[PDB]
Amino acid sequence: QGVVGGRTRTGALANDTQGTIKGASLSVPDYYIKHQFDVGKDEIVNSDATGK
Amino acid sequence: LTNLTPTELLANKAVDYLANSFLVETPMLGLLANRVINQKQKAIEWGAKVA
Repeated sequence: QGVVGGRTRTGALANDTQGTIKGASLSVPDYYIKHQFDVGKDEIVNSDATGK
Repeated sequence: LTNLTPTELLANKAVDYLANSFLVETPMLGLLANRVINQKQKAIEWGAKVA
């Protein structure tokens, strides 16, 4: 935040530091939380009408 | 799946085929079968001219 500075009521009309707003950037990362699995098409059919 | 379908959860429904092809020919029984006589008595009496 900027500084507040005082001057005598009729004094040097000065300039004081302003707040330094800053840009923050993240990225939706280029990495995955993933579950990779393979199912043989037999196991889908061998256990479609053949599952308890 | 590779692990998500255990053997014990797979029913393995069978072909409705029972395989008894055993000896069932009874031709000697087949002869003289549809003419079996069911007596109310335990004995069978009949004559025989022997001379």
